[PDB]
Amino acid sequence: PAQHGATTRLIDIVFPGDTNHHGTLFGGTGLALMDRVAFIAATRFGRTPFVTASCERIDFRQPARIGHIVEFTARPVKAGRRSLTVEVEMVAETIIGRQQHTCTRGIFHMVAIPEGEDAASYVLPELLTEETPDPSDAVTMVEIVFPDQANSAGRMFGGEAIAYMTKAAFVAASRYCGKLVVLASSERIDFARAIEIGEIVEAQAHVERVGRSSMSIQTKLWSENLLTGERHITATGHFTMVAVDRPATI
Amino acid sequence: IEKPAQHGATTRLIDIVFPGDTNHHGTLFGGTGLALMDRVAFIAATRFGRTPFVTASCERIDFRQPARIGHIVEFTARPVKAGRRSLTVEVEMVAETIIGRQQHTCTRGIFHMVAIPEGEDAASYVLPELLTEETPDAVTMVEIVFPDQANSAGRMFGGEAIAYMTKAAFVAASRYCGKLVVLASSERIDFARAIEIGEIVEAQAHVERVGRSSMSIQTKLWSENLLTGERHITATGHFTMVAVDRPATI
Amino acid sequence: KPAQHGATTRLIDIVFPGDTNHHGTLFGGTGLALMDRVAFIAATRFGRTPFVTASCERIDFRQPARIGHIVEFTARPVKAGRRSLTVEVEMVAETIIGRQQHTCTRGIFHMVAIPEGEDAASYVLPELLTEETPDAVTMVEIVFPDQANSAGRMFGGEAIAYMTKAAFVAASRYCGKLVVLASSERIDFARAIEIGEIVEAQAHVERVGRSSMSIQTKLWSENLLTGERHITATGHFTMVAVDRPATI
Ligand code: NA
Repeated sequence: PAQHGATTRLIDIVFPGDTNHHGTLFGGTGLALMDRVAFIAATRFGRTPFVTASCERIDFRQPARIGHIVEFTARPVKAGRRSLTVEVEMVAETIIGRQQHTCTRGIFHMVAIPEGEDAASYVLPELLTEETPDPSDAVTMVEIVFPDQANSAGRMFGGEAIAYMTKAAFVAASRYCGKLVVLASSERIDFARAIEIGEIVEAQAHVERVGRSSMSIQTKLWSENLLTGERHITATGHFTMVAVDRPATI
Repeated sequence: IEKPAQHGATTRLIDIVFPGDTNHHGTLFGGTGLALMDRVAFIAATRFGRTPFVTASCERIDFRQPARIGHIVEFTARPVKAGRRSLTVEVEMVAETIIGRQQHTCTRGIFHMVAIPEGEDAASYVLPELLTEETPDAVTMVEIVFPDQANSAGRMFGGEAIAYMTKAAFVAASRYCGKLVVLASSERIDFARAIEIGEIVEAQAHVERVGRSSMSIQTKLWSENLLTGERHITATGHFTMVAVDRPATI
Repeated sequence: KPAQHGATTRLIDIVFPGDTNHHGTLFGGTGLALMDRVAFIAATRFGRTPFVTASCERIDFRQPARIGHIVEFTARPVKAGRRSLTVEVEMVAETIIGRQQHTCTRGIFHMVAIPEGEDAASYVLPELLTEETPDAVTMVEIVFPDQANSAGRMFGGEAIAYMTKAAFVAASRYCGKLVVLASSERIDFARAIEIGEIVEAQAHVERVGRSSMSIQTKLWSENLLTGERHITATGHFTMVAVDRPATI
């Protein structure tokens, strides 16, 4: 059956004064991340392996050497038998002030390479229009599970799942206050199942309460099997974040 | 019939955050710091019960961010309680300044590992009994071998093993003089066996001799199979490190 | 096995101005690791078989000033037994601004072949012949697990990023200044690159504006054990010289 075009978001932080990350992210790494979220989008859509057949021309603007939360969004925009066109936007917002500094657009042509006994007959589903989704104040972000983050049993270290949750807590906090934030504490976190190597994590993070200088952020962590689509809630965490100038008023 | 009881050993994992590295600083005193706390817990657990472990849960943790200078950060883990399958591991994260060796932070975390045994005699697996260690009176760090450090034959690149020895050399030298140090030369290093992906490396580094500005450090590298416990000495190296302000009096 | 000429393999890494972590590791343990990695590549290309590092001769290091550097790691085989390969590695650091050579560390690596297969116990390394000295940047890197998907294929994004790195190297060497990416053209991929392979980038300056340069990059894959190469992609990147834009 036909499928609606979902938006997939992948978020990376460049900290103030990190010239290496800055220089690579507004550079080749920036490119790599655009392709990664393209890849994820495609795979979620067709539930089959994909490669990047081609990448359309891209214009880059380098912002000022400040710090940024950088969001990569992907949407499938056209779909053949095996060619998927994916549109990717790269938006950088200052950590301090939340000013949009870049807005690069790329177009990726993914191609499905199906495996299995019935692969001679794989097609992509009819693409239909993405529904305008009633906005959340909640950050929803994905990332792939990398071999370095997994043990030899193929399982993501929970510490590495925790760190992703914290990343999401940093994003939501910082977006809320318009300032740099720092982790002050994290509550008990229980894991319902272990996360596997062939999966994406999805973190959802939003501000629960606001003190004078701190917030409390809830994060929910899901895993999703790329090829099958199987999702499970994995963990819920609560982090306390403090706004900084030295602590500041939120 | 009955696994013999085991003394709770302390496992140490050490990471350097260099002066002015705002990205590492911001992640380490943050989510990455979490992830490392988990990793050293995971090693400790695995050494104890010689079986696969997962993280079932993580108790609340409080964090304090030190000044943006440079730090040697040590993550120690002890098992503190042991059921049939539950292992409680206590982790301490301590950051000392590279310049001056002043303790700036001291966060404690409690990790609840659970064994997931594999094999025919899986259903019958019990954890050993835990005795307390005897608190004893030269640096000793472990780290896991990551896929990115290994070739397609599953063997760690010797270069990567050398780097780890150098990291240990830096830790010892720097602790000794209380200043930042740099590598000046390394001596012939011969490798007795190749290190494999499912193993941890263990470095032991201490100061051999002290010049006016310089210092010699011997490092010994071991590998240890996480599940079996098989250890072998792998390499011995000698690095010269120089104290720096530009060269300084050690 | 017929005799083989000793090729030079080059691996390049950039340390940006002000990156004290990379600086502190690269002029240190990481530098070491890279010298070994390129040695390993050279060996594997020569003998087309698995290799380990049996030993590493003494190395002297000099720390340059905390500025930024393009760092080049070159490896040549220099002696070849039945199973022992001696590889010579040079680590040269040039300033990004000004292109001054600041370091020049030499290392000697003893690789040993560990052949696999049916006629394994009978494997000898092919004979070593000296290459003629050759008359544009070529660089190789291994494809790491983290750059590949669960099907064993390098992400095309990761391929692109390598090409961009090569573009940066060529541009920056050309103008003697720091450069930044301004745009990339359409890039088409001929085949997917696999985990057990190296990528090889060739990059050179095509045309020069006042502040811009356009760089062509060609990407190849090579199977380490078989030697099978294929052209993978060709890209065109525009780079801009910087002080804020500057005169090339
Ligand atoms: Na990695």
